[PDB]
Amino acid sequence: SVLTQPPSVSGAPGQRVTISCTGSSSNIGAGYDVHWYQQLPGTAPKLLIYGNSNRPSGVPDRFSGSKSGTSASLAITGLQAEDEADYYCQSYDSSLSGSVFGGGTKLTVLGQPKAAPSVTLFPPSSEELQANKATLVCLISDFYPGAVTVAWKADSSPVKAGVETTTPSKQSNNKYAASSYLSLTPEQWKSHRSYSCQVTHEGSTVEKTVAPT
Amino acid sequence: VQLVESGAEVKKPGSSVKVSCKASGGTFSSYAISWVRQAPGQGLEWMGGIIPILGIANYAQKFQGRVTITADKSTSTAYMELSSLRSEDTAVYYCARENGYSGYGAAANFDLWGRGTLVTVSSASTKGPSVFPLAPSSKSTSGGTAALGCLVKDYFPEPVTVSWNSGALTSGVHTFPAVLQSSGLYSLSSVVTVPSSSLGTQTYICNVNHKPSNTKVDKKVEPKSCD
Amino acid sequence: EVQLVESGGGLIQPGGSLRLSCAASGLTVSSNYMHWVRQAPGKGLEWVSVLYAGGSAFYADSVKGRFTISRNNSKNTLYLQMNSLRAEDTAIYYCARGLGDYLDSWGQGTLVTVSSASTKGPSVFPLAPSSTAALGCLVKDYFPEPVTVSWNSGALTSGVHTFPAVLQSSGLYSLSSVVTVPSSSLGTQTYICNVNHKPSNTKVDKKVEPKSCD
Amino acid sequence: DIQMTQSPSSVSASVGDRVTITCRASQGIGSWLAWYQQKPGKAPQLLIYAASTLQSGVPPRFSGSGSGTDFTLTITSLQPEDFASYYCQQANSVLALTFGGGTKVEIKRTVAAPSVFIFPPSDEQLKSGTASVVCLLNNFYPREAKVQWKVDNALQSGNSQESVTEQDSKDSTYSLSSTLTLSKADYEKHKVYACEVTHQGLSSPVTKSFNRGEC
Amino acid sequence: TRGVYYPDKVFRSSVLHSTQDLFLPFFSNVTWFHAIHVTKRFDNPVLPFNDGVYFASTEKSNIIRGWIFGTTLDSKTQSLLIVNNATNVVIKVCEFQFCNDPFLGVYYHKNNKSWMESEFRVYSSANNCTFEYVSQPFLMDLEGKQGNFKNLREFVFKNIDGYFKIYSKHTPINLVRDLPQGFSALEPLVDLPIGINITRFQTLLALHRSYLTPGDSSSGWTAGAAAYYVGYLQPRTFLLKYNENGTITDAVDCALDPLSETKCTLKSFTVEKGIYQTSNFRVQPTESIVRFPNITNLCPFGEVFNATRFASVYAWNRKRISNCVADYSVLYNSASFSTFKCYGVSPTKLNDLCFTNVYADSFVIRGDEVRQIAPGQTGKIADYNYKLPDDFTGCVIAWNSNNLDSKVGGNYNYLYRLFRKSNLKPFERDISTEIYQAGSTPCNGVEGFNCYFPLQSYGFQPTNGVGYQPYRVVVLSFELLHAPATVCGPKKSTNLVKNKCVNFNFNGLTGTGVLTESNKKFLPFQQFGRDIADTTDAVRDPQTLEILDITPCSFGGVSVITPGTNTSNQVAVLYQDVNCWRVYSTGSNVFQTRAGCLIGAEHVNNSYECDIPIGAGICASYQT
Ligand SMILES: *[C@@H]1O[C@H](CO)[C@@H](O)[C@H](O)[C@H]1NC(C)=O
Repeated sequence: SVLTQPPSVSGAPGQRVTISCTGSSSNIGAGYDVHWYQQLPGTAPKLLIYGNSNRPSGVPDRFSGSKSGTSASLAITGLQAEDEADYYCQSYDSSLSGSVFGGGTKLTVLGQPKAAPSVTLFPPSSEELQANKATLVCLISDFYPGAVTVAWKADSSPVKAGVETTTPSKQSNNKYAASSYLSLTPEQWKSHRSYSCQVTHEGSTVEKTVAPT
Repeated sequence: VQLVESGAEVKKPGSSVKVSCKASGGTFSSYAISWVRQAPGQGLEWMGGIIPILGIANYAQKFQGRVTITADKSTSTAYMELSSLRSEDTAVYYCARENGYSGYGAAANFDLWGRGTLVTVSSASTKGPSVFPLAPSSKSTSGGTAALGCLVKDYFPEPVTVSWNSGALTSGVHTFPAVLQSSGLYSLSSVVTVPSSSLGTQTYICNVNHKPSNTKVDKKVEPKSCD
Repeated sequence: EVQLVESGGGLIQPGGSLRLSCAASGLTVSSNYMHWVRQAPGKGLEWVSVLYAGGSAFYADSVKGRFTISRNNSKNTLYLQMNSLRAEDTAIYYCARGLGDYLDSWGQGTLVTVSSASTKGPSVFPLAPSSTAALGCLVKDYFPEPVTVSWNSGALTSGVHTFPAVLQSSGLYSLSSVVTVPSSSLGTQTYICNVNHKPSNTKVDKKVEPKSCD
Repeated sequence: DIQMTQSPSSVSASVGDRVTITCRASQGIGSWLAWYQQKPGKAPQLLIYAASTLQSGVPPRFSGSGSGTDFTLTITSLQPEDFASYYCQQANSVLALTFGGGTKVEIKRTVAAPSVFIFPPSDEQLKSGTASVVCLLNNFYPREAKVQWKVDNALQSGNSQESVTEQDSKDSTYSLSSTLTLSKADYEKHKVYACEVTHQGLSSPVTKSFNRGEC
Repeated sequence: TRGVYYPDKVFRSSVLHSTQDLFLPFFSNVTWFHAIHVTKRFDNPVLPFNDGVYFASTEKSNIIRGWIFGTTLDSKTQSLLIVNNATNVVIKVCEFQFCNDPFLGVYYHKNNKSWMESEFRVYSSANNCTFEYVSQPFLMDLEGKQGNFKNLREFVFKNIDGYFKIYSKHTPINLVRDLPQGFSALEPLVDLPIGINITRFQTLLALHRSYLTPGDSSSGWTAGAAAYYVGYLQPRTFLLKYNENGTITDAVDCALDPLSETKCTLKSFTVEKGIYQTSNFRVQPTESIVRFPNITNLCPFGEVFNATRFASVYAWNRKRISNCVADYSVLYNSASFSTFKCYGVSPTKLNDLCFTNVYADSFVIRGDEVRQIAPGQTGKIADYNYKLPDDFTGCVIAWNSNNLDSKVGGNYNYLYRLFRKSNLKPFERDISTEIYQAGSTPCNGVEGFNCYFPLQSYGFQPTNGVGYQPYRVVVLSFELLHAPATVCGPKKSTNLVKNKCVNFNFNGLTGTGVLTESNKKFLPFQQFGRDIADTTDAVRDPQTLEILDITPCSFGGVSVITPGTNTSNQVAVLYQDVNCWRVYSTGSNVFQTRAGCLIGAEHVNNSYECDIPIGAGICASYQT
């Protein structure tokens, strides 16, 4: 990942996006060429452009590349829904005495109708109290992957232990859903009066409070 | 042709791993075979490459003399034997097929790749999962729909196929992934949408199958009586 | 599944030019290393020249000059041309492919002979047996190689010891032939040896008698 | 720069014996030697390559093991068909070959005796102007046999050329003959001509001497 | 025709050499200093020391005792003191508090006829001293003479790199008041490493006191008869003649007259009748300056030459070195390399010139293949693995690596190409793993008959010979394009001087020219420009980013007509590209012809036969 790549780039369905991969003079600035690879999120990477001018079989004509001086370019004619992948530049390194890849770039072209986050709160059933543990699930649905900050409180002090953030999974209707867990004990479960889960999204805050007793 | 690798491997912090990359539809011929790893959140590295027609390996500077790569030419299968595993090494591994050419560049390009071998490090051993049922309350059932499901805890491996009524339910089912914890434990969730009119005539059960643990627990779910 | 055919060898005068033709079969002369290994008669093998897959050739120190190799891709035939030759250049020449340091596909051998003499008939002189016994005829001052010796028109085949030709100081070969015969049949059977060779087309039938009085 | 020398030249072994033929090099060469088997009257063929491997089609009897200087061509079982010469070959960085000496393997035979047969020149050769007198050697083994000529009880050097025939396929019998060339003027000057031999099979040397005046 | 010394200590016999150093101009207007009692002209002024002073002294009573060299002469800077009193020759280097009028006192007694030095008033005190030299004692005459001048002393002083050089030679003369004309080559006497900056110097004389000079110490003294002259040293080109004895007997000038410059170009003391190019208006250089980019980073030569691993022969690594300064002496003096045969470059000139970029190629190969790296070679390496062009710039570096690249067994970690159907292009590297074929039938990647891998392993056993040992090879490929250079050798950087004929050193090239401001606009990726005559006339000067046009000090193209050295010294000078200011001198009898302007020759209305060709039908002759 010595070869410099942007952390993330933005594209639109119909415009041109140029990605620059500039490295050191020992590997990129030398006579060695570049090799572009496309890695789908869930599929092994494959060779995209080799030799900086040729295209292997199965590669669409929209993908083009060039090299000038100490830089490499990846020109794509249009962006499709299947173009959401990480692109890497690979070149031979004289100092490292081996082939190395680039840092990678993120190309995300997507958009969803994000709405207000609808939250539901769930406490352990009576039979969870005999397991010497207490978990608190804060189920959240119909939201966006952005602004998934989760906060916990007991009406007197915020909780800073046992909190976590889970990466949401894609649904079948272009939606993302996740959940958060809070590890506690049955000894202190009955001490507090109420528990709530705080979710903040684009300034819209919703509060749900349950009563164990 | 195509390259076939092994399945997922789980090891210990300080054990030895041994994966294979078989070839289907044809041998490696005389092209050199390389090995490329890929970590989540990072780029792709290069441990080394093998020439199968001579059995000669060329390593990298970052990987010292603790990993040896061997490739049998008769069976057309390469190996990636590595020792002294570390918890950082939680990446997948691909076997790359180089394709040289003639020119001023002479940069090796990986034409054919593998399918990936997820190697993970976990000090915790295999234990028995425990499942408890969840039912909605009176206040949660404001409308005609209800939310309920089963959650899996103490399960070491995140991947666990969860089926509703042995696959009889396909609408409204959602699968949630695991998350890292303080002790390295994993936990998932699962919730379904059902009408309130079917809560007194049809029961819901969860069937969880754990292939490495050789266990299968059948548990019933009942609505709450106090609320 | 390999085969090599050599042609063009023969007799040439010293300080002359001779062109060889090395025909290949089963392989291409312009894609692998081609070697020219020459072995002297009665001596070991010796390297002379090599031809690479490209347009590069190397020759030994003794044959650095007056030597040229020019392969032809039209007929897949290897050619070797020497504008000048010396008296030490008479030997058997072999063209053979080599997979680097070692050779794998050899072939036949042409005979190149250099001499200032010409064709000359063989002078046959009998050897009188001393009074088992040995009898034969001596071939002296004949050129070139080879000649054949037959006894009683091929009837006698036991005890025949035909010595190989040896080059004398005058440049003309010599040969001796002897046959073991018993002393009881010296005065009964008559032994005549036939010497002939196609370069001169000379056939002489001389009988050999026991030693007589002075 | 490189002079390949082979220690053995003519070794005799039975069928159940190892010749142990070795080659030497001036400079160290690491496993880049090849061996050949050139039959008399036949083209040479490769036997081993890279001093450790074996060429396809070669019977699995010729082996070799040499790291940098001392190579070998030991054969576990000796067959009558592989009775030929051997050479050690090594190439330079450029393709300049350096073939070594020749080593011949011969079948063992009885020592017997070098039977001497004198032969005065005939009277037909008198008119030719050149006089040639030879003495014959037959059924002798090994090749160690002196053919030195004695004329008038004096040593003669540089006047005879040796001629040795090949081994027969019947009983492997050797034969030797030397031809002495002299002018007719020098033929009448001398009176005593003979050749003497020395061999292991003879307790004492045997010499046959004749005179120009005989009947 | 005076002041000529030996510029170098190299012995030359029957050869003529032209040098460039601080010499005395010929027929210069030297300053005259007189001191006659009669009157009372005791002149010891302070005059500058620009680049060197030629001293000519006519002495008869030894009135000059020493000289003072320094900068301020007020005990603030280091000063050089030389003196010759009645006893010794004392040379000391201290910070003296010099008086306004230093002198030496000699007293004469009427009762007994004897002269002895009495007063020594040169400096007040000396605190810190660095160099001191005292000669052997001797007795001097110091007796006044009623005759004319008899002894002539000539001194030449130079201060180059802190070294003080004194050249002296004594020649007897017999004159009254004149400069004795003649040739007397000065010999080296003593080199003093003072290492001080000298700007002004003052002459020191002696005082004579007796009963005939009444008064106090400031007025009761006489001066006697004395005379001395001072000539400056100007950097000019000269030609010197060395005979078998090794002493210079005569010399010619190259900057005095156009007739003198004919001898400099012809390298002879006799000028025949003909035409010579000479110069139009030649100004001798007075300084030498250098200019290089301000880069001060060291090039990473350690990584290339001390890598932990080396690339294969076929897959040789290529490294580009730029944006630094590279010193070629530390690698040369390592006493470990074994190959230094270079084509197109020189070890002495490697630190002067530079190129656009420097390429480094590293691999391991045997010595018999080390010598095959040269471009004029063929073979398995010199035609299939690495090819160098016939116009390759630079050289490779190889050294013994017996300790590394070898194990207990065979080291099969390095390979090389063996089979190839075509000749490799220069500066091309191939990494092909395809199965090589030789037969007519195609090979589908199998390892059967007539199908072998092109790569062949190398046996690097420790028991191999010297020529078969694996040698680490580093290839340096120098390429010089029209782009500005980003890497150059380690050299100093001086200041910039304008409107003077100076020696300029811009980006490795040196020459003579004048730096002037230019209004031309230059595209960024081009550094140097040339005129129609393919002469360099523009520099970029990346330090100041200002374009300076090289102005020739003298374009030449001036005809000089000489009737003959044996006949007369008068010559005729004809200017071709000048229409009748750019002349050596206006002179008289200026005539303008079609071929050019002729000066120094009288034009007549007659028409005789042509003696020497002039041009455009004009002819000249030497008549009465
Ligand atoms: C490489 O290392 C040696 C030993 O440390 C040193 O003498 C040599 O100068 C180094 N090479 C370079 C190019 O500095």
